[PDB]
Amino acid sequence: MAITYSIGDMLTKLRNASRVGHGSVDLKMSNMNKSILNILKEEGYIKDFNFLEKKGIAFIRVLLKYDNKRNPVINKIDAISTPGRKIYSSYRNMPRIKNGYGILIISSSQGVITGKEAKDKKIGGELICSVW
Amino acid sequence: MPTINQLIRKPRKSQTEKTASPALQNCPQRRGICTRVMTVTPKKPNSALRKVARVRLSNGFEVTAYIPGIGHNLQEHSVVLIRGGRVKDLPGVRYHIVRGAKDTLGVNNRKKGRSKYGTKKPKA
RNA sequence: AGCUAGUUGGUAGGGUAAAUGCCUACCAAGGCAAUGAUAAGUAACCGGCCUGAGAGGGUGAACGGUCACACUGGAACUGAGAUACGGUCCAGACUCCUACGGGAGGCAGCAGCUAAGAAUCUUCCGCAAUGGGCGAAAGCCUGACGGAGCGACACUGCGUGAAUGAAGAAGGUCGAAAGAUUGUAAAAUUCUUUUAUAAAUGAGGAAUAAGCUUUGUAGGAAAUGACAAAGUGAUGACGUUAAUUUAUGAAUAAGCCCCGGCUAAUUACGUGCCAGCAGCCGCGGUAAUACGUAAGGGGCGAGCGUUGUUCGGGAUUAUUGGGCGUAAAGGGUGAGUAGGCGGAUAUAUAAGUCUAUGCAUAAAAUACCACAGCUCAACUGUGGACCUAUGUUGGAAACUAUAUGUCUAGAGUCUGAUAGAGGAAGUUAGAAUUUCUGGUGUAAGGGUGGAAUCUGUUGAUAUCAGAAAGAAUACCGGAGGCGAAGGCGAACUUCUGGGUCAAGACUGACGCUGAGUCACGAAAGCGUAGGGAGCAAACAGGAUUAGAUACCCUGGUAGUCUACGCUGUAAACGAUGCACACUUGGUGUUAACUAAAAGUUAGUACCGAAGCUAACGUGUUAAGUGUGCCGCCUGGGGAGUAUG
RNA sequence: GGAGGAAGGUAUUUAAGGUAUGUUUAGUGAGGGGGGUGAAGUCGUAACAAGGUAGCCGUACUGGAAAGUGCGGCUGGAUC
RNA sequence: AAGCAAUUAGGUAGCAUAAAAAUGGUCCAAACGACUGUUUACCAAAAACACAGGUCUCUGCAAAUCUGUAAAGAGAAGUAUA
RNA sequence: GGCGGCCGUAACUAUAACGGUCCUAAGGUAGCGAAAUUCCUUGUCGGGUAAGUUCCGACCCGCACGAAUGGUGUAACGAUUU
Repeated sequence: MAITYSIGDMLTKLRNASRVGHGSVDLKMSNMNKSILNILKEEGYIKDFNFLEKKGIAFIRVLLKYDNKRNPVINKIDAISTPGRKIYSSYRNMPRIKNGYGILIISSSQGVITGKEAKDKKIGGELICSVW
Repeated sequence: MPTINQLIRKPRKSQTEKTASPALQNCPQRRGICTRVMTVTPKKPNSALRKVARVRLSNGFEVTAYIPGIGHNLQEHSVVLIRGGRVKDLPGVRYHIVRGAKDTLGVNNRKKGRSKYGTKKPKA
């Protein structure tokens, strides 16, 4: 099967649905996927996400958010760390994505947290993805 | 991109630049004896008759060196100082004779760019 | 691509300040190696230096630390310390002195000579300061080190004047010979003296040592002495020191490269594809901004250019940060070892990661930031840090990793249904062709753009009947089907591989990719043994042509076919590796589910939206958005050659 | 008389030297082979148009030479 | 003396210790024949002959072939893989 | 069993890839070549030797090599020849 990304699969599905301009997208469900979508939700990139059922398997249905002119909120969403190339960073060397206009998402000792929260709590970890 | 695993197994190699002037043996310039002197016709579509010298160097190499400037007095057996520099016209000529060297002197009546042809300053 | 036979390990012993095949005697055959042994080539290493935004790349000058060597090759002695640069012994080469018996010598110490090279210094002063050796001390030694001289070799600073000064001197150059430009530049006037010369003044590197005076302490019967403290106390190679004050006066002082584009800077003469320039593109053949010389202009300046070498520009080895349909680049295809990577979820470990930028260690200098001292700078000194490298202490646990479980949606097994030139073996069939035999029958047949060779009066071709052999399977048959690929089409049986669908239960991540390796792999070719109708390299003849070692025609041997054993190459192509998660549609088609439509699923074709693409084109069977792993590319020729 | 003390003798190890066999590497060598530049000389016209026999790939044979042909494969092939 | 022996260690003796006799000379390159063999008894031992291997051709059995005027015999009490 | 001659021809000189012509059943391909074959000849050059008519490596002007009277090589073998 070599899924190789419970993370990149959802990222790619979300990216594709967002650019074609769908209303909702329907992802596999995991603790990290939930955490990431939660961070998106606070940051105002997605409207909401719900938990569901199909054939006894749980899904996450995410409500894509666009402006009134159908320009997506997500512009570019892309992975940094990667099974063949794992990228870790200290809390000082954390990149500020696009001069802060975007957000960085990392996995740290205290859970999956945004870059600003990682800086404010003085913790660092794996660089999951960058969204702007 | 090859995968990072591929780069680890078969690391990247940068190709090494190669000297244009191998007979100098990374010395700035060398000294030899003119085993022969002549003129040669260049490639197409140039015209002239360029003056060159077959020189046996102090390290045992043969080279063929151009003789810049107008006119010269290189006979046989004359010791010379070659430096780097390739003449595009001539095939196989890859070095220059230095004017003002041991047995070569400057070009007569040179007034612009004298130091490139080894001529003393004409007193004003 | 195999290496090692004191080689690997063991038991004793030799020896060492000390462990060990370090060495020896026996006992085993072991040890290392495609996770690179061994071998060859190259090289002292590091702090650092150069370059660069950084990551990196190149590099190991000076200075500091370690190592090795002191003519080449060994050996031991003395000694706390040497397998000893100016100690000893032996062998070898070289040099020198001999009375011929024999001896003496090692500048990779400081200078210096010869040779070599493009290329590098004085056969100098002093132990005043610092450091070291000996001594109670005075003191002695110190080519370490302090200084001087030499070289524009690099770095840094200063000067060669400064202020007034014409519609604007002479000349030079360009011009129509109005005038421009050199140009306030010069000249002239005024001012100044860093530098130059002379004189005067003149800090600091210096501390005092011995000795002497005095106080106090330990000691003691006590001085001499020792220690702690105060004072006195000769001493500078540099050195005519740094710096300072007057005296004379514009006095002592600029060159080099370039001017077509890259690249800041144009005109005039001479030359005429000659002479020459050039880093690249390229200029010169009678009007050269590119050659040569002048006039102007630009750059830098006691320097300016050239050459050699390194980095950068090069994202042109791309981790940061590149690709493989047609530009160089996807292996012919598959199965799999090592390796890499991998669903959901619980607990534990804390290797990775993160943190207290805890705590240490990363000598000094250098590198970064301030503050200081040389008239400033270079240079020098005192503090302060930024990284990131290792070790360690206490924590965090998401992710990777480790150990033990749980789940089913991935992947498999079982059940049912179903399509198919999938493969191998063994049988059978007909059409057509050729040959042979037997009839009918006569002069042509055959072939081309046109002919001829050839075949035929020994009965051709044509036609009828019979027999034999070989190879290949029209129609079905295609915008099909199956297989990993090559490939697979007359019919039947046997043996046998794979795929697809489903609530239809079971296992519970059992997976993806895959360097070596293995298997398969069109056609041609090779070995052995058969077979040989037709077709057909080589070859023969006839034509075309100047010629025809070809295209065309008539013949024709291998081969084409079968069995077994090799070869492993193709435009082996979709010129597009495999796998998974996603991303509008239109028109056909195959199979299945559904009675069938109608739709779905799994394929298979055409067109096409967005996107992508250098363009062509691609476009749910991506060349779109993401990743896992493997293969491969780094200008062309030489060259897929030479050699192994 | 220890002291085998110290010379001397003997023995092991060993440098240099000598002998033998393989092995790595740098010059040279009659002659031969292809490659590049100079030749614009000689012979032929293979490829680029349907290049005048469509082209090309693998293999085999043959020919002064470019090449020709047999077998299989490809379109990266006009025209209809 | 050790050791089962082969050998190992020490000592002794000589110019010489497989001490006598018996008991390979070796290396490099070329020509011819592959090779072991056979041949001119009595001047030629070889590069000649033979050889395994290869090709052509004959032979359907009262076979081809050979010896004889014949019968007959061999081929063969074999059968084209002969 | 057989497997040819003559003549002319290139940025010196040389040769002749090429062309013409006569004749034949067809005119020697691969490979080899002063050879167990080469008369001229001790051809020419290189190696070996102080000096090499022999020997080895080539050149091709093969009097008069040549493909089962086999051609060119070949590990091993030889009371063979050098």
